[PDB]
Amino acid sequence: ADGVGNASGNWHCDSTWLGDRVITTSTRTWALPTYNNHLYKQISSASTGASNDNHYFGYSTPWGYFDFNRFHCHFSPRDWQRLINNNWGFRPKRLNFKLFNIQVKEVTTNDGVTTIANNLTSTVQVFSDSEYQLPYVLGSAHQGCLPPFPADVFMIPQYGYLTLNNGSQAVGRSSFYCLEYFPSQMLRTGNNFTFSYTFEEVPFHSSYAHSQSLDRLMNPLIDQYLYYLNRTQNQSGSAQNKDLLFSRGSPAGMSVQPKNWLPGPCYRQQRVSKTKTDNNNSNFTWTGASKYNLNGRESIINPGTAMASHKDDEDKFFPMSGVMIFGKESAGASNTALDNVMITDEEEIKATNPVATERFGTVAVNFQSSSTDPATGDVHAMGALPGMVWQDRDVYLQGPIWAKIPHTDGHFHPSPLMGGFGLKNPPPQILIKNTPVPANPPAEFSATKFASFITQYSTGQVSVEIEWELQKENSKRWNPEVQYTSNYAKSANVDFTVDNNGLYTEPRPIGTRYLTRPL
Amino acid sequence: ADGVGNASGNWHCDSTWLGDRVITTSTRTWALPTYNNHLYKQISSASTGASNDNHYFGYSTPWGYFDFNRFHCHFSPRDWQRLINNNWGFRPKRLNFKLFNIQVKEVTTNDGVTTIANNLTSTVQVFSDSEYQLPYVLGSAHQGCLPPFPADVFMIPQYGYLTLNNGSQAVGRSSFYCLEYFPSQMLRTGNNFTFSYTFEEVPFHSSYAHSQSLDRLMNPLIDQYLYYLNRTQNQSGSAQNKDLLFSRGSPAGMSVQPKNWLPGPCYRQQRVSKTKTDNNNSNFTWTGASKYNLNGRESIINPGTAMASHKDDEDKFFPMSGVMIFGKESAGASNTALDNVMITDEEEIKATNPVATERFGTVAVNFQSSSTDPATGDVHAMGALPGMVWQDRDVYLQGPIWAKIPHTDGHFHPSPLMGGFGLKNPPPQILIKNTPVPANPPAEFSATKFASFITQYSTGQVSVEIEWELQKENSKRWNPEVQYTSNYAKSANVDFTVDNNGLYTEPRPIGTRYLTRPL
Amino acid sequence: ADGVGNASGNWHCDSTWLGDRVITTSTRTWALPTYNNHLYKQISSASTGASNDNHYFGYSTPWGYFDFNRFHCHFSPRDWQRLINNNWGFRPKRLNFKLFNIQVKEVTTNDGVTTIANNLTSTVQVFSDSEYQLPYVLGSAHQGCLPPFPADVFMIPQYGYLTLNNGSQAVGRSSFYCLEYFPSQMLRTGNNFTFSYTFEEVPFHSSYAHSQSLDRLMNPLIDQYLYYLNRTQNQSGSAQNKDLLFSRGSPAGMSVQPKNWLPGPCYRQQRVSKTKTDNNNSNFTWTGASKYNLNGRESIINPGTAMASHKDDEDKFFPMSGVMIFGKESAGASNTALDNVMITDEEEIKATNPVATERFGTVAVNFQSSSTDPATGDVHAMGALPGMVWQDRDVYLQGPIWAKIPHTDGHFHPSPLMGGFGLKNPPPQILIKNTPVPANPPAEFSATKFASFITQYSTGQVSVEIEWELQKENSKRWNPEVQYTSNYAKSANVDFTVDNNGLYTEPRPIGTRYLTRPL
Repeated sequence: ADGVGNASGNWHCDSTWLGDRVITTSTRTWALPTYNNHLYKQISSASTGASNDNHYFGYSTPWGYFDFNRFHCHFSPRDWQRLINNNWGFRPKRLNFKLFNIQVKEVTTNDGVTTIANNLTSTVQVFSDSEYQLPYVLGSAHQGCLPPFPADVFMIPQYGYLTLNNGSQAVGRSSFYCLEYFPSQMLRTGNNFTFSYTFEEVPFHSSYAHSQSLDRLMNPLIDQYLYYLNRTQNQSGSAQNKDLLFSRGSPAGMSVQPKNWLPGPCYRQQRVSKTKTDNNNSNFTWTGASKYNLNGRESIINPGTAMASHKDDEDKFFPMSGVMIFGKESAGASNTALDNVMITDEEEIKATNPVATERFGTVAVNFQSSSTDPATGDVHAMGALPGMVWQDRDVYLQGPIWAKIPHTDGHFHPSPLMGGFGLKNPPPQILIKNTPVPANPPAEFSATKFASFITQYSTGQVSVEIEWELQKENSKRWNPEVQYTSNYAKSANVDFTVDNNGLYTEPRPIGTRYLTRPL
Repeated sequence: ADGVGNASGNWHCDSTWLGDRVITTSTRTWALPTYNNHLYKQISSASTGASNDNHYFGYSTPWGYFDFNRFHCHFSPRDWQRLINNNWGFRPKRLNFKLFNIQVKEVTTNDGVTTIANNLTSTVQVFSDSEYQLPYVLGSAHQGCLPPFPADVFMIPQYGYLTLNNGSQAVGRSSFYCLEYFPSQMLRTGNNFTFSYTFEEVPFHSSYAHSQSLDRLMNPLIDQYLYYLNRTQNQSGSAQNKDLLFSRGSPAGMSVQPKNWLPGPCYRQQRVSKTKTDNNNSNFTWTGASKYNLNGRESIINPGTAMASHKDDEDKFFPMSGVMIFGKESAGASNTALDNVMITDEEEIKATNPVATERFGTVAVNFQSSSTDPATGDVHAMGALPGMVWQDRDVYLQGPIWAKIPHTDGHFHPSPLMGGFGLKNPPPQILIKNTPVPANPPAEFSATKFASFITQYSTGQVSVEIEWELQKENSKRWNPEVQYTSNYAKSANVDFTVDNNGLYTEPRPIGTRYLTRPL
Repeated sequence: ADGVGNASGNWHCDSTWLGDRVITTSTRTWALPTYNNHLYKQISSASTGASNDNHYFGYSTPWGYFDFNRFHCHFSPRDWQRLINNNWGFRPKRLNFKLFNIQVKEVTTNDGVTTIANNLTSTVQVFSDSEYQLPYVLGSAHQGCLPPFPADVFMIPQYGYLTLNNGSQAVGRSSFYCLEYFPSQMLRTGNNFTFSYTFEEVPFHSSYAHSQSLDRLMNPLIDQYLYYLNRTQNQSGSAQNKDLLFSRGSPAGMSVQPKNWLPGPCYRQQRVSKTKTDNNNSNFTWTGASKYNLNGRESIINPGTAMASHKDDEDKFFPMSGVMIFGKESAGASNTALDNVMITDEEEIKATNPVATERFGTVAVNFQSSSTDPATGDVHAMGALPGMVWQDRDVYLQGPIWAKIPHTDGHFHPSPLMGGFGLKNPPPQILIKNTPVPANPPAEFSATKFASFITQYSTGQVSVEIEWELQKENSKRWNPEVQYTSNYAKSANVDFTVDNNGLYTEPRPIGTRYLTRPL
């Protein structure tokens, strides 16, 4: 508790590298409006003309929420470079969150003159949902996270959620949540808020590419002792006669050579070229999409199973729904051109992972015999097989960090498909609201609910501190690695900087996979 | 004591279920106007054209008061479900009350421009009447309680009271009370108010229905050893001759079988159908009403004696003044249609209790003989008889909790007829007022009372914490119980939720009686 | 635990009088059949042609139960004489119950030859319902109690119960109980069963009559200082003129003399003569009955409110449903003659209690004036008034001892109307069943329930020990009391004895009220 004239916190944006730990700290200044005029609202797809696939039922809330779940909320571009060039992995360890220097301001409008003044006795309400009792809205990759650039002031997003829906209607099993029915701390201008959080144990994200591929793991100099069936008919000179001929795995035959392992799972997606003229002329984004069917309602699979974006020298192709796509600062919200988006490239994992736009392989579909020819078929979707190995999708400086693992009877490899760390108990949602301040009530009692309030909003600073654990690179590789680097040549701007108007931009996605490891 | 910039309390709305206890906590935000321009006023029915039955004399007060006496002030609908499905009873134990985050605001009007500003040095006055020295206005089911929905802001009702009246005049025995003549705490914006209260020992409210009825308590398989007079004339074949014939109680005769107990008291009320066309065409609500006569002044008995609302398969009928009726949010104040009200149904107690619209029974009114026929008459009102047992009226989620037992020489079963817990020493009245702030006085002294004040009002948060004791269900019943449930089918809205405009509604009354017990 | 050849208990029938305590002990030999072929059965009034007043729904059970609730189960006639001649009151204190010397016997029938043999390995199951979790069937005055005469062997009655019914159907709130879903002790022929019970604190039953009446409590020698209005018109000689004349209460005026107390409650019943020729010629037992209305279903009130059976020298009259009637051993079950029943006489309580067949009194029904004559009306049913005093119904040697007070929100004077001690926690029901013994199963498995059993039954001894507390007679009365006595004259039989065929009979009811007390 502080008075009116004492600051309740200090600005801390820093990055500290010690041993196998790096600690990031970021401070931003925020602004919180009143949402929904202090009301909870039933929201629905009703009377929107929505397709069956787009129906929803839910509620909008008066509350806002803090979202720091993206990597540029924490690492600067230089810091991200230090991470990805020097480290085979990393994971989050613990978390510290602070709200301070609260200012609540009332807004008065007379004629066209808006006047803003301090309201020193008003409060804001803050609580974290530590027991995960609310619908968890983080991890859907929503905008409204802390800005990448520390000098930018950001608006706090409005909290809302969805429940079970049949069309645009609800079901008796649908849940409604009042956030005023949790406890929350109330803060005047001298108060501050804090809590800490510990990440559970998670695997290090793999920041590296394999320097080998699954099918190349053999000694190139040595034969095997295993035999395979090489030929079902002998050549002779006269005519082809049925025969059974066997060869042992040799270096000339690496493709037919027996192996211990299989590539990872595959769900095939449509291939689309970054050159317009190569693609079919039609709108196939929905009709040609890889989709799943849930309760008679289709949803595009995206980004889907972790798969290589393209094979060698096909770099102009990308999976239609299968890659993370970031917008530039010049991108519009809908139907923006290719030059305004940044399409990530998952190419590093083609060592262990199927290419996203190709079949997993071929299977025998029949019994051959002297009468009937052997037939095969393509496998476009392949589930887990014993012996499969795969890499998870890479993360990105502007991509998400964690997702909440759904609470369910069963999981298979619960790594979030957009990338990052799947968490049973993720960092909790932090909810904030301006406390309603009634206007002058009438002189005689009325039992009707107050609709009349003093217009106000709030602003302050927020700090997030995350400790990260590093996995060091042990390699015996003789030759130099690939590194992320900035271009040394001259240019009009510097990457990851403001322009002459003050607009901070991010030139490109930066993944984590540069250093190499044997497979 | 806190400064201007420090919050004096935190938001707490919660429900905690531990063992046989549940603790409810609710926080609301309130607004307090100035009432009566800081004046006490004699109020009366004079010059209102009131009927003799409606005359009154009393006083209106500058003070407001807090009323939390309803069950939805405390239990959420889900919490109410947990209570009524799992428990045979419950009672209040202790109470905690807090006022905090006080803001006093002054209102200035120039032309049509209303300006609101903080007045940091103004106070509000608060006291609880712990010794019950004021007329106790709680327990009359007045509106102005804490809203059911925690996000709603409510206006504080004005305190007033009545005293003895002869017509519209007073009597020398009538009392006037100045509330400034109690001690009270004065609160600036940094101050807060609290007190705690302990409920006295009261019976658990019975939340259950009997799985037996009084007249069915016998073994259906076995005869009695008691005889009753079965016939006063023998059949023979020729003609009816006077005779005295006796039978012992058997299973075929359960209605004539001797018993130990009587149904509870009865005061009959007029039956009215929920279908208009069944009712008589006339306005009988006053002329056909069950009424009591007090000092030459009639008052409708309502809801009156606890009685079953209807008998089997008569559900369309209800006692005219004999049921609790709640309004929907669409109900007007006067002469609203049936679809805007919710009529409770007391049907569960027909096991031990007379039906409200029927006679208690029949009595012999004469001496029979060979000359004179035996005559009976109907008993429409029956007072307490030794051997009577009865159930009290049920409570409801939106109904009242307690009433103050009048302080009198005698009582009979002092359970409040609207339902809930009769208390000798109820939760005290909590009175609040904005302290008058004179405007600029004249430059020369005048002994005349100030009529000129700075217009202001106040707002803050209020917390109520009640600990409830639970009585667990011990049943050996084999088959499943009736439970309160929400409908599983789809619908446009969810019960007990806000709509798309933010309006919270309660779809229906919810009583407590679901689980069963043997009689 | 005993073997086959050792007795598990001894015969104890005794009565011990020590100080203010008397301890009764009674042993009987019992026989338990298999009921319902080991089945639970839904039972109903359906397809019985029952009147609406007689409908029921319930279950019959395979179990039997022990019922000792009658006074001759405990006191011999001589012991009952000692009690009622020497004591102003008495109440039960504690209880001891034992089952022992169990013999289970299997019955085999070939042709017309029934053969009975010991089955040494069969069991019986016994449990007491201590938590009152079953419908309590004791206290309905059912036959099947221990016989009055210790040498008589009695059959154990079948347990059954009723639940809520709408007509002959059930309601979702109706309860079904499986008695195999309680724990129970299993007893082979060497095992025995016991438990003890403590009565709660209850008032002494009043065994005495008042030697005064309420209206005679004054000093016959002395005037009062209170005045009453004696005459509203003066006599003069010429004509009757309006006047107000007042007299003070004197001994000549005992009827008009102010008093402190009122007689007890009254619910009037029809008067019927023990001489046929006096009664009306019609069957009025149902149509002229005092009845209560419960859930649209009529039940005769019987015996009803405790009231004097007749006034002075009207002994030939009795209340139609208002007295306890016992059958002689020669009585049939239905429509037996007056000479086969024994009608009790409640005459002793006419000191404080209204006569059952007469009005409670008269009330003013109007406002008199010079124009309109004063009018009165008869009060045939009167509930509790402040200042009423009354006596409870007397008990009888062959009448019931206790009843279970229904578990309800409210009671008024919860004394059982058939007489005896109302108990919140009565002596528990003791349930007994022969354990099913399958016959030879088929040689191939079937999942169908066994319908085929070895026919058997059981027999043993039961002991009940009750300690009674006595209230001694303190009287200063000079002259001899009325006493219960046997007739000294010669006769063909002795009262309360067996006849030459071995049949034990009880000549008459014996109440408790002989000694006197001032009022």
